[PDB]
Amino acid sequence: RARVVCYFSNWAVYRPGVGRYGIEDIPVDMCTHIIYSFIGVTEDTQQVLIIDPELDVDKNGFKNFTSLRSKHPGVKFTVAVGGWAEGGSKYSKMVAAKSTRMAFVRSVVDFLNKYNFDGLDLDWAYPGAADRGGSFSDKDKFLYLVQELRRAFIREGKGWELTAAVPLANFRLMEGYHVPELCQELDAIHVMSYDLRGNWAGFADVHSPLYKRPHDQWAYEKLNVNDGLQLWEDKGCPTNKLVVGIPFYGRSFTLSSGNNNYNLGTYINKEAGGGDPAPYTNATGFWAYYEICTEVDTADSKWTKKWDEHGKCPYAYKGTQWVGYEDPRSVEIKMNWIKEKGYLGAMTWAIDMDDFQGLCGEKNILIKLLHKHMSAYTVPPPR
Ligand SMILES: CC(=O)N[C@@H]1[C@@H](O)[C@H](O[C@@H]2O[C@H](CO)[C@@H](O)[C@H](O)[C@H]2NC(C)=O)[C@@H](CO)O[C@H]1O
Ligand SMILES: *[C@@H]1O[C@H](CO)[C@@H](O)[C@H](O)[C@H]1NC(C)=O
Ligand SMILES: *[C@@H]1O[C@H](CO)[C@@H](O)[C@H](O)[C@H]1NC(C)=O
Repeated sequence: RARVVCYFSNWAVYRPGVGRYGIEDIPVDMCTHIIYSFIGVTEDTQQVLIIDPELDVDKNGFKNFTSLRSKHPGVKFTVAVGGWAEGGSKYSKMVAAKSTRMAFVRSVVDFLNKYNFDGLDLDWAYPGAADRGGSFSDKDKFLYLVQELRRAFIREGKGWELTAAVPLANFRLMEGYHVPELCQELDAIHVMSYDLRGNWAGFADVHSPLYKRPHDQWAYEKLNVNDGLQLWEDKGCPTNKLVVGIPFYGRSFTLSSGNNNYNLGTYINKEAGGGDPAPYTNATGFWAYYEICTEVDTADSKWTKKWDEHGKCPYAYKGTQWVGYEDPRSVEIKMNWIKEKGYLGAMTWAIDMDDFQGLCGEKNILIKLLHKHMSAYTVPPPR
């Protein structure tokens, strides 16, 4: 009854060489819930925005994805609306009035019917966030959107699920999330327990520490997976609605000039924007798990690998490059911790960044860990 929630990135198909990851690459049997990311919302009409129509519609992306249920009928296939790149202003605008929300709700219902999805994952980052085009009113109005979507899903009579991806920082919760009301309307809360540290913070650190470290101060004090999930509980979310996010990627940094200190919290060249891009994801500031393991785990690697004893995460560095991530050791620790706490399951961002090619050894090694622990686990009643 535990969940293994797999976010699937529709843009991963454009990665060159062995990075190429399409619908056919999804290890469907390792997941209980798979989420096609992303669709968006239009600025002008508050309707569903199809972001890559040539892929999603013309090449039958949406339907290829949902058709996987023929061979795997136990698995739920949903779609996610939003994501970071979509921005927050169009969503704040969409929820501002009852009329615009109902327009979106209708559009959503038509879309889900048309492409045979099992429901919707909400990925607005974030209601109430001034840095994301949000405002104070978003908190009530996001709740209204959620209530209105749930009611529409009920009226359709197909048992569609409604879920949401959420942050764990307290200030974000206060600004955007009516926790008890949201958790009762949603089938699951996909907690984004990653990107907790990164170039934007001005220092090198792992981005999904499980527990507090000594250098964690002020806003960062409780910004860890354990305390963050505890925060969701304290604000009124039942343990059996909480799904814990696991990143299949690392956050990278370029260290400051002449800096020979590689410890957690060391100063960085923030203007660099992060570590140098890797060959497949091609982005400053992060590496896919498979880009990390092919560099760090080879026999003749010049990388130095270390372990965060409190956060329970690996980090590795070479020259000016520093990357914090998750490996099988750290993932295993989180799986056991999930079961100990009694949470609903594990989520990954994102399945397309696992070592699906087995470049480093075993294919799909990280998702195999999630599946192994969750499939043998019974979620206890709410605490
Ligand atoms: C709701 C939310 O904040 N979703 C986050 C993701 O958007 C984000 O992944 C990022 O998605 C972008 C598209 O919206 C991509 O442009 C970007 O490359 C991608 N970044 C990574 C590292 O995959 C992830 C991770 O930052 O957090 C999600 O929960
Ligand atoms: C969908 O499946 C068809 C038939 O195998 C394939 O030709 C097409 O490329 C697939 N589309 C996507 C987006 O994966
Ligand atoms: C890779 O990303 C960089 C950003 O630094 C961009 O300039 C370049 O066009 C990208 N290359 C490919 C082949 O995607």
